Amino acid sequence: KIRNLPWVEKYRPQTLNDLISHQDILSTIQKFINEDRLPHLLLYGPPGTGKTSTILACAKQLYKDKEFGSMVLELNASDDRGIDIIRGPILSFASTRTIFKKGFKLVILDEADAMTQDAQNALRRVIEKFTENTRFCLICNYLSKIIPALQSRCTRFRFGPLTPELMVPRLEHVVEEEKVDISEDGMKALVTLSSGDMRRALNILQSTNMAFGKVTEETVYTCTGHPLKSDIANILDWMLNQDFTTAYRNITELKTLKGLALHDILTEIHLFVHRVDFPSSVRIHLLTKMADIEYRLSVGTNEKIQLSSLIAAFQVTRDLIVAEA
Amino acid sequence: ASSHCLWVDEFAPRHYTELLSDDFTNRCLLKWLKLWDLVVFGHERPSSHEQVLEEMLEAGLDPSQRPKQKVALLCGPPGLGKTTLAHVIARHAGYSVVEMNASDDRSPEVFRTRIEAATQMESVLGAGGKPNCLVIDEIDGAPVAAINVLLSILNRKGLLMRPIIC
Amino acid sequence: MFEARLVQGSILKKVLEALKDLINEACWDISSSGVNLQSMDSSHVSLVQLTLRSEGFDTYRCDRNLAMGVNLTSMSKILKCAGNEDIITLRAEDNADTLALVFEAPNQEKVSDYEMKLMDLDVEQLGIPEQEYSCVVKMPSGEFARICRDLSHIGDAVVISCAKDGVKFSASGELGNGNIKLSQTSNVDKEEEAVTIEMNEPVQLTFALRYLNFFTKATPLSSTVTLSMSADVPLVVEYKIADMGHLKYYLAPKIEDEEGS
Amino acid sequence: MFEARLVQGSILKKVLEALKDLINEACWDISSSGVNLQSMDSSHVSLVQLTLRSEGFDTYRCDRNLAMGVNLTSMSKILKCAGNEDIITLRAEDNADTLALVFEAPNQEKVSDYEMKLMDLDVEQLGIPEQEYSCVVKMPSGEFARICRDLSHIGDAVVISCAKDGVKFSASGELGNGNIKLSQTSNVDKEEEAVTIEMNEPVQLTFALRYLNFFTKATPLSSTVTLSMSADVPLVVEYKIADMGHLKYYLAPKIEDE
Amino acid sequence: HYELPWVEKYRPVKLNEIVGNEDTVSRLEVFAREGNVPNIIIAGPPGTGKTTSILCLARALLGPALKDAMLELNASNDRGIDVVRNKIKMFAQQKVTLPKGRHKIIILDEADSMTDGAQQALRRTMEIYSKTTRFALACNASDKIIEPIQSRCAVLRYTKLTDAQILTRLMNVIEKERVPYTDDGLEAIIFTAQGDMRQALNNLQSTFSGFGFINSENVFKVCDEPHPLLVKEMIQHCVNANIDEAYKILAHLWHLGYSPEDIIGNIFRVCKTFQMAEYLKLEFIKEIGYTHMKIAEGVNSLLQMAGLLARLCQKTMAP
DNA sequence: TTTTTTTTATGTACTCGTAGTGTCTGC
DNA sequence: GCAGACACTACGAGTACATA
Ligand SMILES: Nc1ncnc2c1ncn2[C@@H]1O[C@H](COP(=O)(O)OP(=O)(O)OP(O)(O)=S)[C@@H](O)[C@H]1O
Ligand SMILES: Nc1ncnc2c1ncn2[C@@H]1O[C@H](COP(=O)(O)OP(=O)(O)OP(O)(O)=S)[C@@H](O)[C@H]1O
Ligand SMILES: Nc1ncnc2c1ncn2[C@@H]1O[C@H](COP(=O)(O)OP(=O)(O)OP(O)(O)=S)[C@@H](O)[C@H]1O
Ligand SMILES: [Mg+2]
Ligand SMILES: [Mg+2]
Ligand SMILES: [Mg+2]
Repeated sequence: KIRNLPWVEKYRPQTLNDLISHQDILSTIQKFINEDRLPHLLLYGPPGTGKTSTILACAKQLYKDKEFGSMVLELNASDDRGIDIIRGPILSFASTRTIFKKGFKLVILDEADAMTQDAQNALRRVIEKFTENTRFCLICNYLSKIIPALQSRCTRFRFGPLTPELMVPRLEHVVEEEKVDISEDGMKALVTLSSGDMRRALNILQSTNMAFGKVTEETVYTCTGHPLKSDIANILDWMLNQDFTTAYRNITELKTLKGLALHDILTEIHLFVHRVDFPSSVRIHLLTKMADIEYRLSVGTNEKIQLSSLIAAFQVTRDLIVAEA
Repeated sequence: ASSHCLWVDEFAPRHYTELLSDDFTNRCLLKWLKLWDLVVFGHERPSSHEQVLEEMLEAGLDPSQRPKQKVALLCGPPGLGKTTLAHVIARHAGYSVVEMNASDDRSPEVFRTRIEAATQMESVLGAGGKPNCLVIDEIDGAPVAAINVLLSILNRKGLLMRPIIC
Repeated sequence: MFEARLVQGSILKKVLEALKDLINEACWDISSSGVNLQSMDSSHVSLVQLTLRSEGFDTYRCDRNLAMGVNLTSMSKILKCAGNEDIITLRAEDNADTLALVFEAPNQEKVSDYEMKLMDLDVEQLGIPEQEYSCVVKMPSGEFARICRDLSHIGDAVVISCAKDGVKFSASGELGNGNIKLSQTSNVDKEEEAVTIEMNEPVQLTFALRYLNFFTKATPLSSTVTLSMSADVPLVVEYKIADMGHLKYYLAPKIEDEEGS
Repeated sequence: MFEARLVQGSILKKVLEALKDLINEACWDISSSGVNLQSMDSSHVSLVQLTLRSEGFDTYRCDRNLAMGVNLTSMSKILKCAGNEDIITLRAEDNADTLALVFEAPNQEKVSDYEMKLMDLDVEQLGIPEQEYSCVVKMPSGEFARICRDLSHIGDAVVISCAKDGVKFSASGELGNGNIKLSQTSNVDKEEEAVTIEMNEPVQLTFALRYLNFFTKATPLSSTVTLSMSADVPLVVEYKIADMGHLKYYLAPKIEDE
Repeated sequence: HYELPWVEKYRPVKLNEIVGNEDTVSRLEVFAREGNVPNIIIAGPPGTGKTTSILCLARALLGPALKDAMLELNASNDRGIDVVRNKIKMFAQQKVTLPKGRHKIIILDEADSMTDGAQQALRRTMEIYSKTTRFALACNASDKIIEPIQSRCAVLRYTKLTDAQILTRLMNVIEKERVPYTDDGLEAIIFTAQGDMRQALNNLQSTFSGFGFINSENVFKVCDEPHPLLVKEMIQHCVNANIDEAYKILAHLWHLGYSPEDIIGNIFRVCKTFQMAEYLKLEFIKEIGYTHMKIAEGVNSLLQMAGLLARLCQKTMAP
């Protein structure tokens, strides 16, 4: 039936075959499940890569719908997970048998980096003592906020960023299941602006399809507000080729015409600053100045002065690069 | 029972002559405990930082026949023999050691009902029973209200008749 | 349109005070047969199956079947200010969120209408096996509550055994062990105080005391409780209300590992 | 093998409630003559000497002499669930670490078997307290409990003075002064209320109220109590039970006299 | 029945099967054979075998009396101030009939989680009842255990397991499990373990379940190379003011999905123990802290980490 | 050879004191 | 049948720390 859902939740990989990228990790987890050798897992990686979807597909594969509420204990950062919960419901769930059917139980701890260190220290002997009865899956974005004692007990899988070559067919499946007219440059802009994230590629696809009705390069870069590659090349050419006043006028006209933001301009100019074969003394100064300009934009600071400083960081090094020869 | 006990408990000092502390501290604690013989045992005869202790050992008594410092405080780094010196000096001067350490409840009501029991009563063995020397181990872990209870029972003018070692 | 009518308010107060520290949220399944509630606890160890009959209410009408999930702290605060001898009306519309509790003051003069907002949890149905048990014991509820309270002072996990002789409770704790065994207490003037054994095969299972003590809070609901045990199916505590329905408590055994030696 | 079947659990309940907040452990000494318990406080303030002879039980089996050092709270937790009029089987082995109590307390054929883990204590020895008391009086237990509660209402310590006329109790406080005068009350029908005086050389001492209340909490244990006090010898209360044995409480006086 | 993972299935039950720290393990074997063991606190890195050594020593000392002469407490238990007074002290006062040279053992696993008040209350009940009971504590951070408790026990310290010590136990597990392997695969497992036997067994079981053979690429398709092994190289490049190679390593760590907090934590961890000038090390640490304040306040991009690397390279050329 | 005191803004955890309150005893 | 006493858990309050 038709449902009113966001496309990041309407199109969720309910099975392990619907995830795209981490084929070796998913093959190893599938062979863990099929041989009943599932250990305590530690899924870590950047957001939007499919860790919660992986553990929910594994839990739906392991357990039927008539027994899913008694075998799976799913706790996350929206739940209270203090040390009284580790000593309370989690220990009682781990230390007791099942109700309906005999089997091993699963305690999913989503956002395990949000737990306090007291709870993580209390979890160690709960994990180690009841390995036969229950299994634990810790999922985090930052591995440093998990204590090394819990990192030793759980085998860790790095759910790295999704490569855009493998991100395309899932987006094509979502497009063909939603009747969306998309061009090749629209798909390329989607997998460029996503940057290893399938949430942001679905959100941007749904937002562009609602705003314009078609998904092309211009529509995606207009709905997102991101500058194009040609605009960044023009900004760099103006900052390296002419004086302060003409470059300031041209960049100000380009920003007023297309409604660009200085954060995305700074990000793309930072990406361009390493491809350009600059001297090493020039690159250090440019990176320090651009990091300072990016830091100044985090508060109530006028963006026009920061645009002038972004021009100034290159107008300083123009004559240095030229006289270097 | 050589294989039954630890080597610290096997080689623990049982007399004054086999202690390993500073001899000045041993003599000062022994003289401070022997200053209570006029009010505890009822006998006139028993048988820098050093200068203040020597002055306080010879400073005289209050008209209530007691030393002017009714509490001895023993401080130092761990692993020296402070508890050993307190127990050896208490058993050497004819006292019976009453121990009150950090494994007790240390609430002010329990602290009061233990100090008042150890210090304000005589012996249940009648004549010839040893007096009670209250040794309070780990007093720095006690709460401030327990210290206020100890100071209130030290400054009751309910007069304190027994020595207290902290 | 759902409209039930409790003739007295005491039984609903006892039910919602029995489940207050145990059940996270109440799922009233409404049909023409009666009111059903199958809900697990917050630890996913216990299970509560309450079945209230349509003949026990004053008036009961139910056009279409409903499944009303509601919070329990709010309903506990509503039922705290309810009398024990007043008629309490539960109302619910077809496509609305307001579950209405209408009752009277303890002064019995003014009316009170307390609405509740229904929750939207999608809960998969838990399949009760309804199989035969290897041990069925009919015993008084007050003695069961007393023996659970007396074993709570000794330990935390209790080994309950049952055989042809009778039920037996053991608590191997820190002070020591406490082993209480009861049997054949039917030779009294009362009919509620009786121990009857029906089934054959002896079973020994270890359970938590906190959940047993939460289960014993339904003592005023039934004078006689039933204990069902087997080697695979969990512990069932059955309270049979007089003319309203019944209440089932399911508690899973704990994981006990023998010594390697 | 040690077995002792106490005929009624009421005396065990009243004893273990009397020395509940008094002594930190129970050191039962087991011989063929009976059960001995000689406990002393760590601050040497109060002493308990309980003797239960072998003729006072339903049965008594003892092969070897035993020392049962057991926790007081762990036994009070048991006999909060015991029966007032029921048989209590206290059993232990010769070389064991446990102590079992079997009873049918609710009179509903509910066989209760509570085991305790023994506590290993250092074996201090107190042989015999010397008994040469000049002032020996006899008093009912209920009146003594009531007058100890009456001084506990006002003061914090009792000045007890023996005399030929009677035992006089005094208490000082900010709210008021509590004072009674004991007279010869032998002209009554009850023989338990009669106060028999066998004193000489009168003595006035001071005692703590809390230990006196803990001693007088055993009023239903025996109908009549015996008080024995003298100079520089601690005060003795003595409850003589009907068939099982006797119980002696020793209290040291305070240093601050009067 | 369900098959346990190889961490829990191949836990050693005898003290001779424990590899690494041969002197301390040999003395524990002697103490388990004879008796009269002093109070013991074992500190070390995770996965070294401290809990295994404590449990094997307690089992070999007691035998059939393990269920009645041992009290095991963890961070999953309460062990507050009311448990040291009322449970540990009551177990130390408890009479248990044992042979000569054998004592009751109170195992306090993960003693860092205990509060300071509980450790203060533990002192006198450890010192008094030492004729009848003994204490066997295990910990990771030895500074959390206070000085009186460390004085009341023998403080054994475990070091990280060497590659040969991990390799011997892994070859025992391989010959028990019939795992086909190559030498570069076991070298990769030893490299990804980093002194942790738990991680070695977990990586070996993951590679054997996912691929069925142990070579280097089958290990690295599921396991990962350690972070500080490249962070040390990028810090060395920042010392020589080489911004291009440092940014190459930074971009390689960025494209692998590491958050800026983890990257700057590894950068601080390497710079804390790096071999360079002390004043330059302090300037590096101050610049890392200044960048980490911006990372924690909300701005955390590749430009900020590149600016941190540029500032570290500028600190070299500005004496 | 040398020692007092409350600010940082939440969130969690520990510890301790206090107050309704269900239940048991007694006349 | 009703006043007094007992322990019981829920709740209010004060304090510390949070890193490698
Ligand atoms: N590998 C993937 N295959 C298909 N859809 C994906 C994949 N990764 C992410 N998605 C989409 O993103 C949604 C949410 O992914 P999550 O499971 O939340 O990823 P995650 O990496 O666990 O996120 P964090 O780290 O918890 S914010 C899914 O329901 C899909 O719509
Ligand atoms: N002369 C001695 N020879 C051998 N062992 C000794 C000697 N004196 C003391 N000891 C032992 O060393 C320890 C002395 O510490 P204690 O006096 O018990 O406590 P402490 O010295 O106050 O240190 P802390 O602060 O309590 S840890 C005990 O284990 C004694 O048995
Ligand atoms: N030295 C070792 N020899 C053999 N196996 C070991 C060794 N160290 C660890 N293991 C294995 O790793 C498992 C975990 O060992 P533990 O003793 O629990 O680690 P740990 O030293 O306690 O570290 P932490 O601080 O508790 S996480 C054991 O069950 C063994 O399977
Ligand atoms: Mg997620
Ligand atoms: Mg000491
Ligand atoms: Mg461990």
